[PDB]
Amino acid sequence: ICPKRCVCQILSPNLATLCAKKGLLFVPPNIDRRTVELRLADNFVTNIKRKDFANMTSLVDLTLSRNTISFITPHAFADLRNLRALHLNSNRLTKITNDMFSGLSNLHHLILNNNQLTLISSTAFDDVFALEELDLSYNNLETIPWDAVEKMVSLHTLSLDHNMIDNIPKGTFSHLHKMTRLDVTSNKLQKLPPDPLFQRAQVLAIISPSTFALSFGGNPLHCNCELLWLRRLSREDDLETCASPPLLTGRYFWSIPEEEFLCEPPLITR
Amino acid sequence: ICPKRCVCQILSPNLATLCAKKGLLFVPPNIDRRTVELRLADNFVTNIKRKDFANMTSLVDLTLSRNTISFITPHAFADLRNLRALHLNSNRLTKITNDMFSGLSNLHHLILNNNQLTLISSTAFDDVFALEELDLSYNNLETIPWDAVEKMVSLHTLSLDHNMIDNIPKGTFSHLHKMTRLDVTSNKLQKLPPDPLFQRAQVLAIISPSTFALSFGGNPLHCNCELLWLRRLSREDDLETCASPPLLTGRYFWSIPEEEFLCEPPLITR
Ligand SMILES: *[C@@H]1O[C@H](CO)[C@@H](O[C@@H]2O[C@H](CO)[C@@H](O)[C@H](O)[C@H]2NC(C)=O)[C@H](O)[C@H]1NC(C)=O
Ligand SMILES: *[C@@H]1O[C@H](CO)[C@@H](O[C@@H]2O[C@H](CO)[C@@H](O)[C@H](O)[C@H]2NC(C)=O)[C@H](O)[C@H]1NC(C)=O
Repeated sequence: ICPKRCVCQILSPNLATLCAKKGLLFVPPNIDRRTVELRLADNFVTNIKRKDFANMTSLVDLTLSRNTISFITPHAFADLRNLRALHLNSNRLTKITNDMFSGLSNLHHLILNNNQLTLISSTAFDDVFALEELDLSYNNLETIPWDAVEKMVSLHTLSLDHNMIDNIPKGTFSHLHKMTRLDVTSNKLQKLPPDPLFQRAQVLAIISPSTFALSFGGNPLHCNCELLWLRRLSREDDLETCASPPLLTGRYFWSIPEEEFLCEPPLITR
Repeated sequence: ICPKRCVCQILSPNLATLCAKKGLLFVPPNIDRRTVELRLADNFVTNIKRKDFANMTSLVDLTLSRNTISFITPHAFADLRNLRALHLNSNRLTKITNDMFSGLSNLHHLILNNNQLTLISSTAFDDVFALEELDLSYNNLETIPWDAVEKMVSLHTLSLDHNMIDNIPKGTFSHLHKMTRLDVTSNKLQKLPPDPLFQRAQVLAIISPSTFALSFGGNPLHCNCELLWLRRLSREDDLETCASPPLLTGRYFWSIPEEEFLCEPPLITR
């Protein structure tokens, strides 16, 4: 049942298959299909085939953390109907196809951090709409399918720090009431959309603790009146820095008074 | 002299310019050119220009660790004649041009780990021939200019783990007598060249400690008689794993007896 290297243990009624730190180069063939937890972390798997995780209906937690995974066969996660958590962090993934995460309705946690992700095809998140956590940190992403993200009502954590994200839609986080943490540090963002969740990121006074936590440091901010709503907020200085206008270039976001966040009236050239 | 954010300190006769964790987006303009140590680590610099480190002749240690650096202007390190240590780890670098590291004769330590390096043009290491440490770990490299490496006699540390290196020349490490550590873990190596330095990686008996330390785990080894020289060595099991022949696929490198490492005689087809 349990592969030679793996230490599969049994606790009624669940079956766990522990194959972490075993120097594996590929996913072991004879893993019991009625396994519930499967740890394949800290190995050297380079690619996944359909035959690996096929037929595993009872699987609820899969861990492929810290591998050399660069490609996974389309429809290899298709039969994981009861999977709730997937760890694909610290690999060599490049793209996110639609066939990759298909049928993962019960998926609540999806982790893709420390990968070299460049593109995420739309509708790739059209089956994981009911997740609660999404970690896409430390990637080469500049855009994500926000439309599929807007359909994630039960989402409470969105990790996006250390990417190259250009901008972010204004209509997002509208019905995402359960959101409690958003990290967009070290991205190439020019501005930020206003939202009541961000109003909930203050420390105010009785005294009150911040119930929402956002991070927007390390961004080429365009310090105009379109960010004035965020400057009016009362938050701790997180070393944020303006990049433009040239007069505000270099000075801290919180070191600049509200009367210096200005915009420019429209005029007609021809 | 010292930039607004930076904390430049003076100890006779050296001048250090400390600008770490200041939320910088670019290298500050007015850094004193007669600085000796310059810490720009933990910021958000995206690209380097010639005007940044130009004219800094007295600089002996430059630290650009953990930035968003993706491109550096050719001949931007040209005038760093007295530079001995360079830290470019944890960035977004892709390529290593010849103009990049030109004239760095006195460079003894070069660190490029945790970058997305794909290619290293030859002759890029034709000026750093007198270095002592080279960290190219955690990159997408498959080949490096070995010819330029062979001219590094005073080299004692070569970090190459977690890449995609295909193979490695047999004539290397010939005159590199000062070599004391080589890490080639998590690479796509099929085999390994024999070397007296590897004979110095044993624990033998009086009792003796290993004076050389090499690591070759996480590699698709081709367990034939061409690796039999390494199997005959007496070393600690580092979870190494064979990938071929198919009969030896999956079994540990050290769990296989020496009599099973076989090769195949030549025959003529036509
Ligand atoms: C997935 O499950 C099926 C059974 O549910 C496995 O067994 C058979 O697969 C062969 C294919 O060569 C079919 O001809 C049989 O009809 C299947 N059996 C039954 C009872 O339907 C199949 O091998 C499993 N596949 C993998 C990749 O594990
Ligand atoms: C590098 O050093 C030179 C001086 O060694 C700096 O000063 C002058 O640069 C201008 C260029 O517009 C020349 O016309 C002058 O002849 C230079 N002065 C001398 C005394 O030669 C130069 O600005 C420095 N460059 C940078 C980028 O810092």
